[PDB]
Amino acid sequence: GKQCFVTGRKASTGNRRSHALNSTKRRWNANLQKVRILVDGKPKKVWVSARALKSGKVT
Amino acid sequence: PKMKTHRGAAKRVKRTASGQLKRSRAFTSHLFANKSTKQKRQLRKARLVSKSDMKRVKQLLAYK
Amino acid sequence: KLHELKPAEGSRKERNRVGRGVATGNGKTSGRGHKGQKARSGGGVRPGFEGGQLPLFRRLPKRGFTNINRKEYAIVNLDQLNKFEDGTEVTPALLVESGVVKNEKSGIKILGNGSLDKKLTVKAHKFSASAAEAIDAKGGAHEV
Amino acid sequence: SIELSDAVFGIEPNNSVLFEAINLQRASLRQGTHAVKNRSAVSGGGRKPWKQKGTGRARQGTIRAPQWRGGGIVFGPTPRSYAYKMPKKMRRLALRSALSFKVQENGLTVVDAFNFEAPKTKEFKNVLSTLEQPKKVLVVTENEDVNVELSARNIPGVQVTTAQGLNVLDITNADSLVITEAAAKKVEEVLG
RNA sequence: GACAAUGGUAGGAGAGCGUUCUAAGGGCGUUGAAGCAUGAUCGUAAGGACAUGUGGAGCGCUUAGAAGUGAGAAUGCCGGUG
RNA sequence: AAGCAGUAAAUGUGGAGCCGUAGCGAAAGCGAGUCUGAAUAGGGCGUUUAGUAUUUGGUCGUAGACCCGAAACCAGGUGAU
RNA sequence: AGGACGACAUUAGACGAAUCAUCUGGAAAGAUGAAUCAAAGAAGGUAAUAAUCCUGUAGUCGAAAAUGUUGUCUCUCUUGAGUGGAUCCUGAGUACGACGGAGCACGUGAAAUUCCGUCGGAAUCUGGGAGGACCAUCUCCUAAGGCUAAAUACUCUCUAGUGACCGAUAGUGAACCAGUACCGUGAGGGAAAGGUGAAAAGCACCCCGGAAGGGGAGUGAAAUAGAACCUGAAACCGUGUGCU
Repeated sequence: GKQCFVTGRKASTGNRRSHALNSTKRRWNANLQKVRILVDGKPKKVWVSARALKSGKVT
Repeated sequence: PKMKTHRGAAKRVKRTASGQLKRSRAFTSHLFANKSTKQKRQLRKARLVSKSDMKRVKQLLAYK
Repeated sequence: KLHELKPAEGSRKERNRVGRGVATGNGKTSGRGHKGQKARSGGGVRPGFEGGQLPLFRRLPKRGFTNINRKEYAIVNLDQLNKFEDGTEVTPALLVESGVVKNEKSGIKILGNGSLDKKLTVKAHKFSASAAEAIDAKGGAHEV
Repeated sequence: SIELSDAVFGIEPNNSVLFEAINLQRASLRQGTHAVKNRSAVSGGGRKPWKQKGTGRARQGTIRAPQWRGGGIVFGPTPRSYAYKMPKKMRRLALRSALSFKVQENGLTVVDAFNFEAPKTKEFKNVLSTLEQPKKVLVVTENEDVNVELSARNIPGVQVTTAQGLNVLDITNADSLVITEAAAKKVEEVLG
């Protein structure tokens, strides 16, 4: 699917429990954002997680 | 495989020298305003399991 | 002689074979009685609890704990000390090589059941208060 | 000449340990490689063939059931080991009982060093004839002797061994013992 | 040698017959093996022999060992035949 | 016991260990006595110490567990001639 | 990290000891006599049951060429420790915390150690972590970069060999020209079928019949051994008869 460009962040899978511990499978997505970052060859717009966008990037 | 012991029986008994088991007494948990002061004082002493239950539950304690 | 062999008398028996004839008395039903849950390939009930009324170790209360630093001692009564000649300062090394103690668990403890009747110099980890008197009333000392 | 010791050759034989030593050595030679297919392992099945009720035929579930011709052995063989063990003192006592039986039967016969410099079966056949031994013989020595086992290994009924390789079965199977004056003391020093 | 006892299901105890294979000993076989057919034989039972025909090459006995160990009935499976 | 050696032999070496020789008590811990309790005062369990390894037989537990048998339930595909 | 340097192993093979006569027999390996070999008495065949008839076994010998592994010689590579201490370096959105999960034998529990998604977010040798909440003193260690052989698991396959494993309803579903007749639109399911004789010597010829099939006569030790071929049983189907 999608995944963070700079780092490798990607959705994981786990359980979701009720108040009686009834388990049911669910996902945990990453906080991906469409950001136009500046690589040479061309400035391209890619997925980047908001965790990598803090403190250091080109935009 | 190795035979598995009963883990909830092993928390309620202990083996004497003859091989008899020393159990504890039921009816000593709560509601003490309803039991006599003599029937409360004699439920405080441990006793041995019977011949019949030893007939029944004695493989569950083959390692104890 | 390999053509003339006999087991010791009373050493071997015939196994019993059910399901083979009525003369045996185990041929039909194989000693399992008539229709029931105890007469089915598979089996009966779990041992002890049956699914019925409340089991015995679910009707009595639990008790006590287990001490993690429980120290157990290898016991040596006084009478086992008689296998040693007079003098012969006894230590946990000589006491294991001699052949009285096998597994020095947390040390050795000299207990006082029996008669000493010798003049030893026992060096152990702990003494009983009725073994020190015995080891010192026949003449002799004891270091811990 | 004669070389013996009453605590390895004067033992009253123990028949009850000798039987178990023989049966143990016999049970330990079995491979045990025998198997058979069951309902899980026979190809086919997985489909009820007659639809249960509504058909006059008996209700069935598989074409590989233990009753159908062609599939399903109920409790057949399976590859299992047969060897067992017994205490060391019982092993030693069994050997001592076998050797004492050879002595009491008047089987044992000590001789000086076997001297063969080149393998030859004529020589060994003649040596046995001179000593007038029975057809089944056990030639014992102190170590491996490469000219006493190369000879007397194509002869019928002659078995050659060493002092640290004595069985209870090979001794109880022979008729006579031809030991040397080294292997005699070697076995007396191992046992006894 | 005298006295008594001996019906039996479920099931509990004991002693045994027979089948295939293995070890060791001792045997039989083209002057005819096993199998298979008949017989008016023996044993308290399971079962064991012998004679004749056939057949056409293997097979018992003793003492121990190990089991895919003995079937009239499962609207049992397969084959044959009413 | 595993390991090592050796004919996948059967046979030596190996003693980490494991059961027993001492129990009692929730435990600290005392020791043929201990735990309770103010206290042997009495009572409970002991001092009953011959056990241990291998193995035939009976029974139980974990494995489908004496044999045959559902109405179904889940997963992956094959089907609109 | 690229190359050059003689011994072994695999892939065909060769040599390989020692027996003759009589009886029964269609046939000798069997029985009866004598005799030999053996580092070879494993096994299979041979007209029956062979250490000495054949193929073999114990032992020894062999390789143009391809491959594998291996020893030495080259071919490379390549300055190793001890002191001194001013000061500088020692893996950062990382460690860790809160919320939601998972994983640890350990079910959120007093839960340490370890991972994930979202937010917040350290120190720099007086540093940083662990010793089952947490704190102090002691002891052990130095995360947030990476590589690595042996002991270990399994067998489509090749080379030898073993079995108190089956012996054609058994053993592979398949000893047969089987995953095939077939059966289904399809995915897929699935059988049943062994044996003449030592050697085809597998019936020249005559007779009845259109042929099939016989009856002879020949082959054979045997033809109720004639290819619907070892043996040939029970149910079932007949023909004759002793008593009723």
